[PDB]
Amino acid sequence: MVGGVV
Amino acid sequence: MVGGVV
Amino acid sequence: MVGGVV
Amino acid sequence: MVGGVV
Amino acid sequence: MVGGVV
Amino acid sequence: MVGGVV
Amino acid sequence: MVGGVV
Amino acid sequence: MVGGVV
Repeated sequence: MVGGVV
Repeated sequence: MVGGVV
Repeated sequence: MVGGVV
Repeated sequence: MVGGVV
Repeated sequence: MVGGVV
Repeated sequence: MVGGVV
Repeated sequence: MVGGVV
Repeated sequence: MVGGVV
């Protein structure tokens, strides 16, 4: 489970 | 960039 | 949002 | 197994 | 096993 | 926020 | 950059 | 379990 913002 | 993996 | 069940 | 991304 | 990211 | 149970 | 891993 | 902001 991975979530991100760049 | 926005993203998610379950 | 990211969610999971196993 | 149940999962989601929103 | 249950998990989340918000 | 990040949370999990195992 | 913002991110989380469960 | 890891969460961060840069």
